[PDB]
Amino acid sequence: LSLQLPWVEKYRPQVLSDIVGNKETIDRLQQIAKDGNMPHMIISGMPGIGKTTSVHCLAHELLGRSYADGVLELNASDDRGIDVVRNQIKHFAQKKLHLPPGKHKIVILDEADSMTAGAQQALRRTMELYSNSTRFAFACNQSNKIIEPLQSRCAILRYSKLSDEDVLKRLLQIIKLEDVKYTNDGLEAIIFTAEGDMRQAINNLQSTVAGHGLVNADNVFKIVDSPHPLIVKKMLLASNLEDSIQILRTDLWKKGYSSIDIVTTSFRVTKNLAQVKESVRLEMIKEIGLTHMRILEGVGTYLQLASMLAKIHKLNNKA
Amino acid sequence: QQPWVEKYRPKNLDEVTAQDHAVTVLKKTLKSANLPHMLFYGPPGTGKTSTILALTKELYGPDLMKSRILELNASDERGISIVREKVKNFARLTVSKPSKHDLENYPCPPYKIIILDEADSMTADAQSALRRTMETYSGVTRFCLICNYVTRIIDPLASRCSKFRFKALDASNAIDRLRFISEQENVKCDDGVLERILDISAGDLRRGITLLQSASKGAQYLGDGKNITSTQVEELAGVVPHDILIEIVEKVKSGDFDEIKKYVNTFMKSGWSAASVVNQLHEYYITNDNFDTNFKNQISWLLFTTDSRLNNGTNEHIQLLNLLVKISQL
Amino acid sequence: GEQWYEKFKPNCLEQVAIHKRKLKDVQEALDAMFLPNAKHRILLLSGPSGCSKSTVIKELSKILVPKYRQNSHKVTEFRGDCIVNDLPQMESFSEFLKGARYLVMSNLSLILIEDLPNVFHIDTRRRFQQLILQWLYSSEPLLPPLVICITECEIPENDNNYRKFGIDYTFSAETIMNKEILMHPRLKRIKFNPINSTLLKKHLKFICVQNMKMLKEKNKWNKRQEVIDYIAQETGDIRSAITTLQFWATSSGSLPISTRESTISYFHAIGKVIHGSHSTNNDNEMINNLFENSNNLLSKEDFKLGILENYNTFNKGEFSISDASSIVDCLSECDNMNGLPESNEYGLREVRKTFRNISKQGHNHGTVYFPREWKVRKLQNSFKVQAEDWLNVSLYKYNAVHSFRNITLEFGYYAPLIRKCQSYKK
Amino acid sequence: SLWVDKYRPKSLNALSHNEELTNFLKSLSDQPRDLPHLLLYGPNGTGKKTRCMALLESIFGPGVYRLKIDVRQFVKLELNVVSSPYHLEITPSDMGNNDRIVIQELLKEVAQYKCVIINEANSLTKDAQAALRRTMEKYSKNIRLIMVCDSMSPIIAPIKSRCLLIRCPAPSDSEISTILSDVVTNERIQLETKDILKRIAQASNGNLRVSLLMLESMALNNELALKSSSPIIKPDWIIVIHKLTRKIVKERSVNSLIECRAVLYDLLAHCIPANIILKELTFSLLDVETLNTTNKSSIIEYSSVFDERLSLGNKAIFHLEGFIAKVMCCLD
Amino acid sequence: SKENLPWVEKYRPETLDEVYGQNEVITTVRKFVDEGKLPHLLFYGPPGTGKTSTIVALAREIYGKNYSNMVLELNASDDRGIDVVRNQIKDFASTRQIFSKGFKLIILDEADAMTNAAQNALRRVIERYTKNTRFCVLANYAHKLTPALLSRCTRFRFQPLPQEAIERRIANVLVHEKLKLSPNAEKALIELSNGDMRRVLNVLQSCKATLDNPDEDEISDDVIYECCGAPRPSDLKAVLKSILEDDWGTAHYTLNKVRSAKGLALIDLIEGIVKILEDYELQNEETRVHLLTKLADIEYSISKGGNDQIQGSAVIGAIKASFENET
Amino acid sequence: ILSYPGIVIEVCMLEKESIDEAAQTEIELLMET
DNA sequence: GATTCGTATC
DNA sequence: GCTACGGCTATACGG
DNA sequence: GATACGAATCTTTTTCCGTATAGCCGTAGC
Ligand SMILES: Nc1ncnc2c1ncn2[C@@H]1O[C@H](COP(=O)(O)OP(=O)(O)OP(O)(O)=S)[C@@H](O)[C@H]1O
Ligand SMILES: Nc1ncnc2c1ncn2[C@@H]1O[C@H](COP(=O)(O)OP(=O)(O)OP(O)(O)=S)[C@@H](O)[C@H]1O
Ligand SMILES: Nc1ncnc2c1ncn2[C@@H]1O[C@H](COP(=O)(O)OP(=O)(O)OP(O)(O)=S)[C@@H](O)[C@H]1O
Ligand SMILES: Nc1ncnc2c1ncn2[C@@H]1O[C@H](COP(=O)(O)OP(=O)(O)OP(O)(O)=S)[C@@H](O)[C@H]1O
Ligand SMILES: Nc1ncnc2c1ncn2[C@@H]1O[C@H](COP(=O)(O)OP(=O)(O)O)[C@@H](O)[C@H]1O
Ligand SMILES: [Mg+2]
Ligand SMILES: [Mg+2]
Ligand SMILES: [Mg+2]
Ligand SMILES: [Mg+2]
Repeated sequence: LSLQLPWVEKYRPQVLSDIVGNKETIDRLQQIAKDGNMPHMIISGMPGIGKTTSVHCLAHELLGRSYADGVLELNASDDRGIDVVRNQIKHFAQKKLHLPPGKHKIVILDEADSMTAGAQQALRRTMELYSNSTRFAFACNQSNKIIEPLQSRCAILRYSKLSDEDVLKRLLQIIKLEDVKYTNDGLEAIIFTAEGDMRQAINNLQSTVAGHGLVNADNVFKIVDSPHPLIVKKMLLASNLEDSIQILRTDLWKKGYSSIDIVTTSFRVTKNLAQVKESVRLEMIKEIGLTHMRILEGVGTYLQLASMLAKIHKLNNKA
Repeated sequence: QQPWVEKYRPKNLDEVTAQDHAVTVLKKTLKSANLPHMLFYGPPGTGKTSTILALTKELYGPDLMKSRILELNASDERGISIVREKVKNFARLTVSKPSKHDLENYPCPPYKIIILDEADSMTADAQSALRRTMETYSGVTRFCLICNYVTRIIDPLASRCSKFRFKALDASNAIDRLRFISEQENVKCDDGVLERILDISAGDLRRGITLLQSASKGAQYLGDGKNITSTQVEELAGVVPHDILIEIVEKVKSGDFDEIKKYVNTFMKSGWSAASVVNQLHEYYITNDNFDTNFKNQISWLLFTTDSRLNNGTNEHIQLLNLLVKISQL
Repeated sequence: GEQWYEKFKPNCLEQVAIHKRKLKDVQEALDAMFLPNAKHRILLLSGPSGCSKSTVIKELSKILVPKYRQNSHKVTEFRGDCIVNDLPQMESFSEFLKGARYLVMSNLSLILIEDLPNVFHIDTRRRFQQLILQWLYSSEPLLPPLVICITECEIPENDNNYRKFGIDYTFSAETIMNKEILMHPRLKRIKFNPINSTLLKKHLKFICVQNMKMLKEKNKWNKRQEVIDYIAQETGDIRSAITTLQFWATSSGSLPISTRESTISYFHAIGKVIHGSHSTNNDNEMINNLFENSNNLLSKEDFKLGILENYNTFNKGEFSISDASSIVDCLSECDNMNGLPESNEYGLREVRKTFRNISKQGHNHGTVYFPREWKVRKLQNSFKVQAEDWLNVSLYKYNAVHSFRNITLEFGYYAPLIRKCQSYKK
Repeated sequence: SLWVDKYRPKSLNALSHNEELTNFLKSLSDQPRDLPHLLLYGPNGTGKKTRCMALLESIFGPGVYRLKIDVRQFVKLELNVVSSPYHLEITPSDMGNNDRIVIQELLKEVAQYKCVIINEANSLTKDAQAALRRTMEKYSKNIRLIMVCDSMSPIIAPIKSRCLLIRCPAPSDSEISTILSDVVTNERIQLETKDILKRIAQASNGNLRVSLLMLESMALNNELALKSSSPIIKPDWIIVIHKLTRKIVKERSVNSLIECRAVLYDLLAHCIPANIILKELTFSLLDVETLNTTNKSSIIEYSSVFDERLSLGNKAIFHLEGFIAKVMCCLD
Repeated sequence: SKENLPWVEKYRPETLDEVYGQNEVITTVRKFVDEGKLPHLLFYGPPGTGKTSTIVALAREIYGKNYSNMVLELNASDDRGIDVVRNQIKDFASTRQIFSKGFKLIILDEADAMTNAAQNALRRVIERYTKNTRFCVLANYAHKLTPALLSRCTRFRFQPLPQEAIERRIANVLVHEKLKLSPNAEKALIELSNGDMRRVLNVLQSCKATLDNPDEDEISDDVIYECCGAPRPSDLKAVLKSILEDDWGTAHYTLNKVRSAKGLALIDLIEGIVKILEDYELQNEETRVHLLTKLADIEYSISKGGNDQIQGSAVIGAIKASFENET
Repeated sequence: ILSYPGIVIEVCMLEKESIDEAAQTEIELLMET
């Protein structure tokens, strides 16, 4: 008895105009739609920044009425092997579909980073023979997964993290189109917890409005939780050992985070850290590795994490 | 015939000694039918397999045992496929209908027991498939996981299964059982004997029974008819004699590297084990009141590190020489 | 109305973006392989992606095949997408090679194999290896020339359980062709290098001068030089460079210019870890980029062995012994972490930090080498065979068993000096 | 043919170098029925395998020293098997890591007081021992395993608990010299003095096998004769290790480290175990009189740390090179 | 036949009102289901927090009498590879409703132990069939999940059960079993469970078994400690005092007495000492580092086996050495 | 399905959700021929 | 990426 | 008697 | 004639057994 689409799906962009963030790339996509000479593209970026939606919108605005038989949206959910590339993709590309001037079929190979090597090798061959009628539109979170021979003939349009202003603009549009009572601090908290993920921000706003009504900082933070990569950074950069121990025991242990997650997030933060010496960074990485080994062997306990923090503080503050 | 360890294996739950808590829980749940999933753990040779076999034979009986009990151990394959197919299919199977004799002379609980002995050697990938398997098939099947290290058992499985710990069989726990075995086997021992046997076989009774059997066989072959002395079971086990230990200590006191190396070479020529000499050195150094607190702390840490290195499977000669040099330079 | 890598395609041999020496050696090899004598039967071209490894074969065949053909022009590229009805996919290449051998006189045509069959599958891979092996050892008096352009590329991370290795890491010729084919006297492996900046700039300028009206219309003809220089300096791929230039020219705005990122080679990565990168002076950024772009190369145990065998190249090996001790100690510590990514990060960060505090200007460096482990394992296998034979002959003569450890340590050495030294006397 | 095999004892009474151990073996053989699982631990060259053979002959009468060599196959792990009447040989050396499956199959085939001898049990991996800890306990009515190992340290606690610990001390100098005298009496070499036998014993470090082999080598070199100043024919790898020790204590540089690495690679190619290579390098370094006590203590500490690291590691070259670098830094 | 069940399986909540502790999650999902629309949920937290008893109760309350044909449950006990995800989940989430009852819930318990390829193939199934199918993800380890999968999944964190909820559940179990529990024994159960209902239920079942008369006898703290072989606070405090104050011989004697008279394991004593040492002054920062590092090393060594006497001596020496940085 | 009163085979099948709206429209258009 | 040799050209 | 079909089988692929 | 530039070189390589089924062969029957 629901019949109600999620806010993620409800206000999904259908035009290349309401897609917020990456102004230059969106303008380039608009120019492509205006002209029609779409080159092969490999969109890369973090999850939930409009990569798939941009491809679908440009396909809709290029094919237009011919969208029914002009686009072949393949995905990881569908079977993507050498056989499927050699038959279904080959027949779709080989199909002689009449199109408006300067229009080409768009094979939307979404989640192309999960495709098999042989499938990509067959994609090389099929793209070498069928690129005057079809233009593949890859969409992956990492361009390195697509083989370099494929990237040779495909233009690269890497997407960047959505800023706190474009996300705010789209969130305000959703609020106005939905008539939801908001608070400035609430929207700031939503943006903060989004971490540049527009879909996550939409989901958080929907959960907040559906569970608590008014969207303020208190109601947002009583359902959504502060990002743990930030508490991990706070505890790793703590000058005093007691402060880090408390930050761990109260915000990652009693909060309900596994030790292995705490170790992996610590390693990632140390990899992407700043204002720390290289020797200190490598010593912290070594300590995190020793702790990770201890966790994997089966000794996963708060004591091991406390020992890791003690070692890090010892190597930071010396003897 | 049979080894004394297998000859005196506890057949019923009333023969398992010093594991009072777990055995009394099993005996009380024998009357009822609410036995939960069990996670038996403890030191090696503490009576886990014997206890589970006794409970199995008491609950169902010899005829119903084959049809209502499945046993898997490290001797057989226990991978993810095995857990997914064999264990799941066995648990799904309806419990066999007991015969009239079985119902008359046995409790015949409506559940069945899957015994996964030596579960600490099972990979974490295969331990994740048991989680729901031991939960949805809970009213028709029971699970008994036996291991020596609980750390090798994943947290979900440890939470699902009841935590029964088997105590280490020291000289105040299995002494009654050892005396019973000696009396039944007609073994003559001096006063104080079987206590050194339990101490050397620390946290284990099978080693103690083996030592007792070997000492009895040696005494029988000698033909003197005299009682077994403590030094006999000490040498038979592999304990370094006290004179060799005190010579090692004296060489350590004289901090000459060459003399220590030569005497360590001679000791390794003698063929003794590094673990036994390290344990005896610990017993000598920690107990001796002449040493001060700082020296005792440092030597305790050094012995801990040496034992940790030895357990990894390293060369005994190098570790022993390094330990003795460290003790000398302390 | 089409991609600029087409249309503006090479029409003669001069337009081909290839170095003079590479062109001359390829032409010499082709001319030697078209003679009635068959000293070389196959030409194993190899190199990175888009390094003019395909556009030169057609141009050569334009002025070579017709000259030596009979009277009574192009290539015969193998199509890996043709699914024949009554033909298994493994048998597709078998039929291709068994029907391409009839092109000798009045039908001469070069056989080009660029799109290899699914060599990631073991069965068809070994079937292809056998098929090309039969080609080299064929008793056929006359066979047409054959070229296999194996485009080397770093195979990314995959969910395959084991499926051995080699082809799951790289798509090089050694991972497809076996050692027997590579060392065959009739195989000539002419490797290719990334296109130099000079030829890239020349061809980009040719493309720009062939279409300048839109360039000046979009106020880009005056900014053309910087774009060409950046494109030719960032990538060595001609097709990718042309695509990026087309994308920039057709665009109307301020979109930053981006191109495909090349994968760092094994020796290149070792040099970067040991010496550093001139582009980036930040060790953390360089290490993070190296791990993100190429993690399939830094995860193999060969790279740690590579560092162990090549860190003695800094200042020809005149660095302090303490630095070497620290490097080897940290390498052993990483080996003692059962391949965790943290160990892989630490074993390179420590080396780079150690080789940074001792970086001295005006110090010549030596050359590197692949780790000497394959030779050691082959020698160990030979010693295994020797010990097995000695223990076999030992048990057959007399009933005495000897452990392999003692054979390696005591028996192996004394066995000659005992048995053969008493053979002298007999 | 070989003198070690020529003068190998074939019975418990023929053994005349342990005495007390021989009496204990007689005590064990007095009641062959109740035979516990036996684990012999002692220095290499003691004669533990010969003692096992003699004990099996005592239990199973004559014909134990028979040699029924055959070839088996496991899944293609085609390990060779040395069969004998109530005696089977399993060597963990021929199957490293993958030993669990083959030992399981062999044990279950033998089960069908049959004795299976598994020498050098230290080479058994933690998985094969995990299978054996239950294989021995379960089928302890139709098979009795007897395992001989140099040191029972890498043996898991359950296996040592289920088995019986028997120590085999290395031969003493006087008795091994007596054995050498018996050898030279049976095959006359016309020794100038008996002191050369004592020096050979001192150069064997309690290894009777080494003493017999070097005695035969020296006799062959001196044309079936012996000399007071006859050279000691030590194994080649020991000489290489001594040369490496001299290089380490002489050239303290990075190029010298590369030369040491090349020497270590040659030693590894000679299929010499890495742990024993590290041990011999350490003990040869400690024998240098130039180095002081602090240097030797640092050497032994580094040796302990790096042998632990090698035990907990896959590639052996790293640990050996690290130990060499650490000792080289300590020297200067 | 429910009496012939373990207390961890016959006390499983059947309705959302019996899932204590996770009040915020229960209220939020109740608001979602009352307002019709239910977002794709993802339940995360420590084991035994009620991540399955909540989703099954929610499914029962949504699809009354239709929990069978509307809910598809897949766990780690069954294969969840590429083929399974691409066939079974797709067929279930691609078909129309049985009686137009709503959306088709898909419970994926223990989704952390899933291959990344399956986790990436599931994302498009989740997004392309969200109109008539809502996915629920149960996982104890968040690092095992693809970040995109986390992005397209509303995250609910099942924190460890608070003391009040466990006390209420213990009271319900006592009422249902006609049992008596001392308040000190209840607090010992709270500290032993450390946020886990199954541990409390198992310990209560073992205590009831351990009692000679499960009806007229009360479960005391001594029973709660004897049934699990856990160290009492008194012995832990005595061990800590002996190690911190008395000399090396008397401390070792006290440690041996404590670990022998009750059979207490050394790792349990180490954990107790660690807990008792957290709320300590320890002004010097080096004492904390020494304590944590040495105790972690000893715990790691114990996890691999060894000589218990040597490990206990190591514990004593480590604690003494760490507390020498105090003065 | 029907072939003692023979054998009766009673089967039931669910219908796919039919995501595409034009799919039904194009099927209807095709059925007009 | 570093070294050595090698043409080719302004 | 030959057919059209049920069962057998060699097998390219599967995971 | 000096110098930036570019090529060669610095490299090693291992498996699923089973199975639903398209074509073939024996055969129940009209
Ligand atoms: N720039 C944007 N403007 C408006 N909505 C956006 C934007 N980026 C993402 N969204 C929302 O995100 C949801 C789906 O975004 P997607 O494009 O599917 O995510 P994505 O960028 O493709 O990342 P992945 O790899 O597919 S998880 C929809 O609800 C969109 O409305
Ligand atoms: N509590 C006990 N009472 C009597 N005999 C015992 C007891 N515990 C162990 N034993 C003896 O130990 C032998 C069997 O012990 P097991 O239960 O097989 O060993 P364990 O407890 O499983 O430890 P393992 O084998 O390392 S898993 C028999 O000789 C028993 O008599
Ligand atoms: N001046 C040029 N030089 C080379 N290629 C050119 C040039 N102008 C256009 N091209 C095109 O760029 C492409 C380069 O082709 P090649 O590099 O020879 O093929 P390739 O090396 O096999 O690429 P891979 O390995 O399949 S990614 C072809 O499509 C050419 O038509
Ligand atoms: N809030 C609660 N109130 C009462 N009993 C609970 C509660 N949470 C869990 N339980 C009990 O604990 C048992 C196990 O909890 P489950 O929800 O089935 O598993 P889980 O909590 O999701 O932990 P994992 O991660 O699946 S091992 C249930 O069957 C209940 O008996
Ligand atoms: N009592 C003995 N008298 C003479 N030789 C002996 C005696 N014991 C052992 N040996 C010699 O030892 C050799 C075998 O040693 P081995 O069993 O390999 O030692 P280990 O078991 O330490 O490897 C035989 O060649 C034999 O000549
Ligand atoms: Mg998407
Ligand atoms: Mg057992
Ligand atoms: Mg090409
Ligand atoms: Mg659950």
